[PDB]
Amino acid sequence: AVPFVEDWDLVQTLGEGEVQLAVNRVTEEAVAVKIVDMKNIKKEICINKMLNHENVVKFYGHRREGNIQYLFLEYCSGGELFDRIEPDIGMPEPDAQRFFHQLMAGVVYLHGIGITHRDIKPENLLLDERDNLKISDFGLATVFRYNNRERLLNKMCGTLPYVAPELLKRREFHAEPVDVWSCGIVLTAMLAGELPWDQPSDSCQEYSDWKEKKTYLNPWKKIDSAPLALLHKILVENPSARITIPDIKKDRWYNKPLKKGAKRPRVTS
Ligand SMILES: NCCCc1cc2c(-c3cccc(O)c3)c[nH]c(=O)c2c2cc(-c3cn[nH]c3)ccc12
Repeated sequence: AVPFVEDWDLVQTLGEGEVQLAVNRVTEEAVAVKIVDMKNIKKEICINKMLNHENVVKFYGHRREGNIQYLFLEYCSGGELFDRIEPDIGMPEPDAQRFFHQLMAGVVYLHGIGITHRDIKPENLLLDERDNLKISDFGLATVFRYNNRERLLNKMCGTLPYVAPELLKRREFHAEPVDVWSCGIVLTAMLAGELPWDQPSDSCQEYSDWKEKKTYLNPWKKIDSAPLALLHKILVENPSARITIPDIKKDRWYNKPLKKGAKRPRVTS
């Protein structure tokens, strides 16, 4: 129709190791472009095409163009949740709770369509212009439920400080409790500004201390009673005993009023 509308200028590197910010030549609309020097990606695309939720990074499409693939996704101008966490401090409890509510909404959605993310951590949780959290990076994601039949997972996948202990100790495991566990580690990080262990193994002193309930120690001592009681229910070694999302939604801290709305209208007299 209108000429030039399909043209995008790549104006800035968002992340690399690449993701570029693309701006439409005509409309100035912004999108994030992931550029892969194809020489998993097909899985990330196939999974993204299935996704449509306010707390999940929107997928717009892809272009093959030889061997270099282009993935067009929602631009999230607030950046990574990771950058909102102050080292050794965390963030205000009300903000952590709101981000945690949004994270649970995104995860409930994914699990509802039979998808597990498998790599939930603050680097993969993006923020839009209004600080709305959006789960990103579906490169390690997989279908754990198909035709109403659950498939148990067995592949080692994720990021050590965030992985559930059963992934290190058992040959097979249910997908859902693994994502619940990593959300508990993200919550800990938001409230203490530190990760509690390098990995959840008995050989790891910090992990043993947690299982012994030594909450007078570091990251736990910085966390208030209410959210700490929720963490005691999420970071449970046995995944069959671990709290499920429907029960997280019933938790006292989860439902505690703490945070005011965005705030915008203000004039007196
Ligand atoms: N783990 C983060 C990696 C880097 C990364 C990926 C993405 C993807 C995106 C695109 C394709 C695949 C994918 O996994 C994520 C989609 N949308 C983004 O906005 C975005 C992004 C935005 C910022 C930023 C810094 N200031 N303001 C925004 C920084 C790093 C980013």
